Amino acid sequence: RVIRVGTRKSQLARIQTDSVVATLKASYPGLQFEIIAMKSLFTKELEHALEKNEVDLVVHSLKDLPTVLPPGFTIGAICKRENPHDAVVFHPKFVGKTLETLPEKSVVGTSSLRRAAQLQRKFPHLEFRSIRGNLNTRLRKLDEQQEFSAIILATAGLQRMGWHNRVGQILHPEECMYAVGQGALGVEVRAKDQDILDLVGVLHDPETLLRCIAERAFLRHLEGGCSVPVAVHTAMKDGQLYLTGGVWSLDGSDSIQETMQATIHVPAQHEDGPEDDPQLVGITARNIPRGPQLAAQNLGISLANLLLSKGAKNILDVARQLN
Ligand SMILES: *Cc1[nH]c(Cc2[nH]c(Cc3[nH]c(Cc4[nH]cc(CCC(=O)O)c4CC(=O)O)c(CCC(=O)O)c3CC(=O)O)c(CCC(=O)O)c2CC(=O)O)c(CCC(=O)O)c1CC(=O)O
Repeated sequence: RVIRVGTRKSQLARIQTDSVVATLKASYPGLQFEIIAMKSLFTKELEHALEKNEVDLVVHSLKDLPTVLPPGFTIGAICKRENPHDAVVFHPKFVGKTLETLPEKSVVGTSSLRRAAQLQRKFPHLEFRSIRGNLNTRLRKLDEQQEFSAIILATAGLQRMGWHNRVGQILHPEECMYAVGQGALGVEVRAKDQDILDLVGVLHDPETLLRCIAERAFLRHLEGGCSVPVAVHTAMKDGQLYLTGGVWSLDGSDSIQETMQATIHVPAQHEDGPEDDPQLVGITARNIPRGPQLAAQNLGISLANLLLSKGAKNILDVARQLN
Protein backbone atom coordinates (compact mmCIF):
# COMPACT_ATOMS: atom_id res chain seq x y z
CA ARG A 1 0.00 0.00 0.00
CA VAL A 2 2.21 2.82 1.31
CA ILE A 3 5.35 3.95 -0.53
CA ARG A 4 8.28 4.22 1.88
CA VAL A 5 10.85 6.90 1.01
CA GLY A 6 14.15 6.69 2.89
CA THR A 7 16.26 9.79 3.49
CA ARG A 8 19.45 10.95 5.08
CA LYS A 9 18.79 13.25 8.02
CA SER A 10 20.75 16.27 6.76
CA GLN A 11 18.69 19.30 5.87
CA LEU A 12 19.39 19.47 2.17
CA ALA A 13 18.69 15.74 1.71
CA ARG A 14 15.35 16.15 3.51
CA ILE A 15 14.41 19.14 1.35
CA GLN A 16 15.31 17.21 -1.79
CA THR A 17 13.29 14.20 -0.62
CA ASP A 18 10.26 16.39 0.19
CA SER A 19 10.31 17.98 -3.28
CA VAL A 20 10.33 14.60 -5.06
CA VAL A 21 7.55 13.29 -2.80
CA ALA A 22 5.50 16.37 -3.63
CA THR A 23 5.80 15.68 -7.36
CA LEU A 24 4.84 12.04 -6.80
CA LYS A 25 1.74 13.08 -4.82
CA ALA A 26 0.73 15.39 -7.69
CA SER A 27 0.59 12.40 -10.07
CA TYR A 28 -0.71 10.01 -7.40
CA PRO A 29 -3.10 11.88 -5.07
CA GLY A 30 -4.67 8.58 -3.98
CA LEU A 31 -1.37 7.08 -2.66
CA GLN A 32 0.28 7.27 0.77
CA PHE A 33 3.99 8.22 0.97
CA GLU A 34 5.90 7.87 4.25
CA ILE A 35 9.29 9.51 4.79
CA ILE A 36 11.80 7.47 6.79
CA ALA A 37 14.87 9.31 8.03
CA MET A 38 17.78 7.19 9.18
CA LYS A 39 28.88 10.21 2.73
CA SER A 40 29.55 7.07 0.69
CA LEU A 41 28.80 5.28 3.98
CA PHE A 42 25.29 6.73 4.12
CA THR A 43 24.78 5.94 0.45
CA LYS A 44 25.45 2.31 1.33
CA GLU A 45 23.21 2.53 4.42
CA LEU A 46 20.31 3.67 2.27
CA GLU A 47 21.11 0.95 -0.26
CA HIS A 48 20.99 -1.63 2.54
CA ALA A 49 17.61 -0.29 3.64
CA LEU A 50 16.46 -0.65 0.11
CA GLU A 51 17.91 -4.18 -0.29
CA LYS A 52 16.08 -5.28 2.86
CA ASN A 53 12.71 -3.79 1.78
CA GLU A 54 12.80 -1.27 4.62
CA VAL A 55 12.24 1.49 2.01
CA ASP A 56 11.07 1.59 -1.58
CA LEU A 57 13.03 4.54 -2.98
CA VAL A 58 15.74 7.01 -2.03
CA VAL A 59 16.42 10.52 -3.36
CA HIS A 60 19.98 11.68 -4.12
CA SER A 61 21.58 14.56 -5.91
CA LEU A 62 22.57 12.87 -9.18
CA LYS A 63 26.18 14.04 -9.02
CA ASP A 64 26.49 12.12 -5.81
CA LEU A 65 25.76 8.77 -7.49
CA PRO A 66 28.72 6.90 -9.06
CA THR A 67 28.42 5.91 -12.70
CA VAL A 68 28.48 2.23 -11.66
CA LEU A 69 25.86 1.29 -9.07
CA PRO A 70 25.99 -1.97 -7.11
CA PRO A 71 23.92 -4.71 -8.71
CA GLY A 72 20.39 -4.80 -7.51
CA PHE A 73 19.95 -1.02 -7.56
CA THR A 74 19.19 1.34 -10.36
CA ILE A 75 18.28 4.99 -10.91
CA GLY A 76 14.57 4.85 -11.71
CA ALA A 77 13.94 8.58 -12.28
CA ILE A 78 16.02 11.56 -13.43
CA CYS A 79 13.96 14.63 -12.42
CA LYS A 80 13.84 17.85 -14.40
CA ARG A 81 17.14 19.59 -13.89
CA GLU A 82 17.33 22.57 -11.56
CA ASN A 83 19.99 25.27 -12.12
CA PRO A 84 23.29 23.35 -12.65
CA HIS A 85 25.65 26.35 -12.19
CA ASP A 86 28.31 26.92 -9.58
CA ALA A 87 27.92 30.15 -7.60
CA VAL A 88 29.90 32.48 -5.32
CA VAL A 89 28.95 33.80 -1.89
CA PHE A 90 31.03 36.83 -0.85
CA HIS A 91 32.24 37.97 2.55
CA PRO A 92 29.87 40.76 3.69
CA LYS A 93 32.51 43.47 3.40
CA PHE A 94 32.65 42.80 -0.34
CA VAL A 95 29.58 44.69 -1.53
CA GLY A 96 28.92 44.01 -5.19
CA LYS A 97 32.23 42.40 -5.98
CA THR A 98 32.96 39.52 -8.29
CA LEU A 99 35.84 37.07 -8.31
CA GLU A 100 37.39 39.29 -11.01
CA THR A 101 37.41 42.29 -8.66
CA LEU A 102 38.49 40.74 -5.34
CA PRO A 103 41.87 42.01 -4.08
CA GLU A 104 44.79 39.87 -5.12
CA LYS A 105 45.59 37.02 -2.70
CA SER A 106 41.98 36.89 -1.46
CA VAL A 107 41.21 33.37 -0.21
CA VAL A 108 38.25 31.52 -1.74
CA GLY A 109 36.86 28.47 0.02
CA THR A 110 36.13 25.31 -1.92
CA SER A 111 36.64 21.61 -1.23
CA SER A 112 35.88 20.61 -4.85
CA LEU A 113 38.93 19.58 -6.87
CA ARG A 114 36.92 20.38 -9.96
CA ARG A 115 36.04 23.95 -8.94
CA ALA A 116 39.51 24.64 -7.52
CA ALA A 117 41.22 23.47 -10.72
CA GLN A 118 39.10 25.55 -13.07
CA LEU A 119 39.04 28.66 -10.86
CA GLN A 120 42.80 28.68 -10.18
CA ARG A 121 43.26 28.65 -13.95
CA LYS A 122 40.79 31.47 -14.52
CA PHE A 123 41.81 33.54 -11.45
CA PRO A 124 45.57 33.10 -10.87
CA HIS A 125 45.71 36.04 -8.44
CA LEU A 126 43.31 34.44 -5.94
CA GLU A 127 44.03 31.62 -3.50
CA PHE A 128 41.67 28.64 -3.47
CA ARG A 129 41.59 26.71 -0.23
CA SER A 130 39.64 23.88 1.39
CA ILE A 131 36.76 24.76 3.69
CA ARG A 132 34.96 22.27 5.95
CA GLY A 133 31.38 22.01 7.15
CA ASN A 134 27.85 22.00 5.88
CA LEU A 135 26.39 25.02 4.16
CA ASN A 136 25.28 26.69 7.40
CA THR A 137 28.78 26.28 8.84
CA ARG A 138 30.57 27.66 5.76
CA LEU A 139 28.29 30.70 5.76
CA ARG A 140 29.00 31.28 9.48
CA LYS A 141 32.76 31.07 8.85
CA LEU A 142 32.35 33.61 6.07
CA ASP A 143 30.20 36.01 8.12
CA GLU A 144 32.10 35.80 11.42
CA GLN A 145 35.79 35.23 10.59
CA GLN A 146 38.31 36.87 8.28
CA GLU A 147 40.02 33.90 6.65
CA PHE A 148 37.79 33.65 3.55
CA SER A 149 36.75 36.36 1.11
CA ALA A 150 34.25 34.15 -0.70
CA ILE A 151 33.10 30.54 -0.99
CA ILE A 152 32.06 28.44 -3.99
CA LEU A 153 28.99 26.22 -4.02
CA ALA A 154 26.19 24.90 -6.21
CA THR A 155 23.42 27.41 -6.87
CA ALA A 156 20.85 24.64 -6.55
CA GLY A 157 21.86 23.92 -2.97
CA LEU A 158 21.24 27.53 -1.92
CA GLN A 159 18.04 27.64 -3.99
CA ARG A 160 16.61 24.62 -2.15
CA MET A 161 17.44 26.21 1.24
CA GLY A 162 15.44 29.33 0.30
CA TRP A 163 18.75 31.24 0.37
CA HIS A 164 19.12 32.27 -3.29
CA ASN A 165 19.55 35.84 -2.05
CA ARG A 166 22.96 34.94 -0.65
CA VAL A 167 24.33 34.41 -4.20
CA GLY A 168 26.67 37.15 -5.39
CA GLN A 169 27.90 35.68 -8.69
CA ILE A 170 26.80 32.82 -10.94
CA LEU A 171 29.79 31.25 -12.68
CA HIS A 172 29.66 30.69 -16.43
CA PRO A 173 31.24 27.69 -18.23
CA GLU A 174 34.38 29.59 -19.26
CA GLU A 175 34.95 30.28 -15.54
CA CYS A 176 33.76 26.93 -14.11
CA MET A 177 31.85 24.14 -15.88
CA TYR A 178 29.60 22.07 -13.60
CA ALA A 179 29.99 18.56 -12.25
CA VAL A 180 28.43 15.63 -14.10
CA GLY A 181 24.82 15.40 -12.81
CA GLN A 182 24.88 18.71 -10.88
CA GLY A 183 21.41 20.22 -10.44
CA ALA A 184 19.44 17.01 -11.29
CA LEU A 185 17.96 14.74 -8.58
CA GLY A 186 18.01 10.97 -9.05
CA VAL A 187 15.74 8.41 -7.40
CA GLU A 188 17.43 5.10 -6.58
CA VAL A 189 15.32 1.91 -6.29
CA ARG A 190 15.67 -1.86 -6.40
CA ALA A 191 16.79 -2.87 -9.90
CA LYS A 192 14.06 -5.51 -10.34
CA ASP A 193 11.16 -3.96 -8.35
CA GLN A 194 8.82 -3.37 -11.29
CA ASP A 195 5.96 -1.76 -9.32
CA ILE A 196 8.23 0.94 -7.90
CA LEU A 197 10.06 1.48 -11.21
CA ASP A 198 6.75 2.07 -13.03
CA LEU A 199 5.65 4.37 -10.20
CA VAL A 200 8.73 6.65 -10.16
CA GLY A 201 9.09 6.63 -13.95
CA VAL A 202 6.52 9.43 -14.02
CA LEU A 203 9.34 11.64 -12.66
CA HIS A 204 11.69 11.12 -15.63
CA ASP A 205 12.26 14.34 -17.57
CA PRO A 206 13.31 13.26 -21.09
CA GLU A 207 15.64 16.22 -21.74
CA THR A 208 17.36 15.97 -18.40
CA LEU A 209 17.56 12.18 -18.80
CA LEU A 210 19.37 12.34 -22.13
CA ARG A 211 21.73 15.12 -21.01
CA CYS A 212 22.69 13.18 -17.93
CA ILE A 213 23.13 9.86 -19.71
CA ALA A 214 25.62 11.62 -21.96
CA GLU A 215 27.39 13.36 -19.04
CA ARG A 216 27.56 10.14 -17.07
CA ALA A 217 28.67 7.99 -20.03
CA PHE A 218 31.48 10.47 -20.65
CA LEU A 219 32.65 10.37 -17.06
CA ARG A 220 32.47 6.57 -16.82
CA HIS A 221 34.49 6.03 -20.01
CA LEU A 222 37.26 8.34 -18.79
CA GLU A 223 37.71 5.89 -15.87
CA GLY A 224 39.42 8.53 -13.75
CA GLY A 225 38.32 7.26 -10.37
CA CYS A 226 36.56 9.48 -7.88
CA SER A 227 37.67 13.08 -7.33
CA VAL A 228 39.70 14.05 -10.30
CA PRO A 229 38.83 17.38 -11.94
CA VAL A 230 36.27 16.58 -14.68
CA ALA A 231 33.52 18.94 -15.81
CA VAL A 232 30.76 19.15 -18.44
CA HIS A 233 28.21 21.38 -20.18
CA THR A 234 25.17 19.99 -22.08
CA ALA A 235 22.43 21.65 -24.08
CA MET A 236 19.63 20.36 -26.27
CA LYS A 237 18.61 22.76 -29.01
CA ASP A 238 17.27 22.39 -32.55
CA GLY A 239 17.41 18.61 -32.58
CA GLN A 240 21.03 18.44 -31.37
CA LEU A 241 22.52 17.32 -28.11
CA TYR A 242 25.74 19.27 -27.32
CA LEU A 243 28.29 17.85 -24.83
CA THR A 244 31.41 19.74 -23.78
CA GLY A 245 33.76 17.93 -21.44
CA GLY A 246 37.08 18.77 -19.89
CA VAL A 247 39.73 17.43 -17.54
CA TRP A 248 42.25 19.52 -15.58
CA SER A 249 45.36 19.11 -13.46
CA LEU A 250 44.81 19.97 -9.81
CA ASP A 251 46.19 23.52 -10.27
CA GLY A 252 44.34 24.00 -13.57
CA SER A 253 47.52 24.57 -15.61
CA ASP A 254 47.08 21.43 -17.80
CA SER A 255 43.70 20.91 -19.42
CA ILE A 256 41.99 19.24 -22.37
CA GLN A 257 38.49 20.27 -23.33
CA GLU A 258 36.40 19.41 -26.42
CA THR A 259 32.77 19.57 -27.60
CA MET A 260 30.82 16.98 -29.61
CA GLN A 261 27.20 16.90 -30.74
CA ALA A 262 24.66 14.40 -32.07
CA THR A 263 21.24 14.58 -33.73
CA ILE A 264 18.95 13.47 -30.91
CA HIS A 265 15.25 14.34 -30.79
CA VAL A 266 13.78 14.97 -27.32
CA PRO A 267 10.93 12.41 -27.09
CA ALA A 268 7.65 14.01 -26.05
CA GLN A 269 5.58 10.82 -25.74
CA HIS A 270 5.87 8.00 -23.22
CA GLU A 271 6.14 4.52 -24.73
CA ASP A 272 5.70 1.11 -23.14
CA GLY A 273 9.25 -0.24 -23.53
CA PRO A 274 10.53 -3.75 -22.85
CA GLU A 275 11.62 -4.97 -19.43
CA ASP A 276 14.70 -6.94 -20.55
CA ASP A 277 16.34 -3.63 -21.52
CA PRO A 278 19.55 -3.24 -19.45
CA GLN A 279 20.18 -0.03 -17.60
CA LEU A 280 22.38 2.67 -19.19
CA VAL A 281 25.07 4.14 -16.88
CA GLY A 282 22.98 3.04 -13.94
CA ILE A 283 19.67 4.51 -15.21
CA THR A 284 16.44 2.57 -16.00
CA ALA A 285 13.94 4.48 -18.18
CA ARG A 286 11.58 1.94 -19.76
CA ASN A 287 8.87 4.51 -20.48
CA ILE A 288 11.16 6.72 -22.64
CA PRO A 289 12.16 5.61 -26.18
CA ARG A 290 15.42 3.70 -25.98
CA GLY A 291 17.02 4.92 -29.20
CA PRO A 292 17.77 8.45 -28.02
CA GLN A 293 19.10 7.08 -24.76
CA LEU A 294 21.66 4.85 -26.50
CA ALA A 295 22.62 7.75 -28.78
CA ALA A 296 23.23 10.00 -25.71
CA GLN A 297 25.36 7.27 -24.19
CA ASN A 298 27.34 6.91 -27.47
CA LEU A 299 27.97 10.67 -27.52
CA GLY A 300 29.53 10.58 -24.07
CA ILE A 301 31.75 7.57 -24.94
CA SER A 302 32.81 9.31 -28.15
CA LEU A 303 33.80 12.56 -26.45
CA ALA A 304 35.66 10.59 -23.80
CA ASN A 305 37.63 8.65 -26.46
CA LEU A 306 38.57 11.93 -28.13
CA LEU A 307 39.89 13.34 -24.85
CA LEU A 308 41.82 10.15 -24.17
CA SER A 309 43.37 10.39 -27.64
CA LYS A 310 44.61 13.88 -26.74
CA GLY A 311 46.22 12.79 -23.47
CA ALA A 312 43.49 12.88 -20.76
CA LYS A 313 44.56 9.67 -19.06
CA ASN A 314 47.91 11.15 -18.03
CA ILE A 315 46.23 14.27 -16.62
CA LEU A 316 43.77 12.14 -14.63
CA ASP A 317 46.46 9.74 -13.41
CA VAL A 318 48.62 12.58 -12.07
CA ALA A 319 45.62 14.36 -10.52
CA ARG A 320 44.39 11.15 -8.87
CA GLN A 321 47.73 10.37 -7.27
CA LEU A 322 48.31 13.96 -6.04
CA ASN A 323 44.84 14.57 -4.49
C1 LIG B 1 34.01 7.54 -8.35
C2 LIG B 1 32.79 8.45 -8.09
N1 LIG B 1 32.12 8.71 -6.87
C3 LIG B 1 31.02 9.58 -7.10
C4 LIG B 1 30.06 10.10 -6.01
C5 LIG B 1 30.56 11.53 -5.72
N2 LIG B 1 30.11 12.68 -6.32
C6 LIG B 1 30.78 13.77 -5.83
C7 LIG B 1 30.52 15.15 -6.34
C8 LIG B 1 30.32 16.22 -5.27
N3 LIG B 1 29.31 16.20 -4.27
C9 LIG B 1 29.41 17.36 -3.49
C10 LIG B 1 28.45 17.68 -2.33
C11 LIG B 1 27.09 18.10 -2.95
N4 LIG B 1 26.17 17.19 -3.54
C12 LIG B 1 25.03 17.89 -4.02
C13 LIG B 1 25.23 19.24 -3.74
C14 LIG B 1 24.21 20.33 -4.10
C15 LIG B 1 24.28 20.40 -5.64
C16 LIG B 1 23.54 19.26 -6.37
O1 LIG B 1 22.53 18.66 -5.84
O2 LIG B 1 23.97 18.96 -7.53
C17 LIG B 1 26.51 19.39 -3.07
C18 LIG B 1 27.11 20.68 -2.51
C19 LIG B 1 27.60 21.67 -3.56
O3 LIG B 1 28.07 21.23 -4.64
O4 LIG B 1 27.53 22.91 -3.33
C20 LIG B 1 30.50 18.09 -4.02
C21 LIG B 1 31.04 19.44 -3.55
C22 LIG B 1 32.02 19.31 -2.39
C23 LIG B 1 32.37 20.72 -1.89
O5 LIG B 1 31.78 21.75 -2.35
O6 LIG B 1 33.26 20.88 -1.02
C24 LIG B 1 31.05 17.39 -5.13
C25 LIG B 1 32.29 17.84 -5.95
C26 LIG B 1 32.03 18.76 -7.15
O7 LIG B 1 30.88 19.24 -7.41
O8 LIG B 1 32.99 19.01 -7.93
C27 LIG B 1 31.72 13.34 -4.88
C28 LIG B 1 32.71 14.26 -4.13
C29 LIG B 1 32.26 14.70 -2.74
C30 LIG B 1 33.25 15.77 -2.24
O9 LIG B 1 34.20 16.18 -2.98
O10 LIG B 1 33.09 16.27 -1.09
C31 LIG B 1 31.58 11.87 -4.82
C32 LIG B 1 32.27 10.83 -3.94
C33 LIG B 1 33.76 10.98 -3.91
O11 LIG B 1 34.38 11.33 -4.97
O12 LIG B 1 34.34 10.73 -2.81
C34 LIG B 1 31.03 9.88 -8.47
C35 LIG B 1 30.06 10.78 -9.29
C36 LIG B 1 30.56 12.21 -9.56
C37 LIG B 1 29.59 12.90 -10.55
O13 LIG B 1 28.83 12.20 -11.25
O14 LIG B 1 29.56 14.16 -10.70
C38 LIG B 1 32.11 9.16 -9.07
C39 LIG B 1 32.49 9.22 -10.54
C40 LIG B 1 32.59 7.91 -11.28
O15 LIG B 1 31.72 7.00 -11.13
O16 LIG B 1 33.57 7.76 -12.07
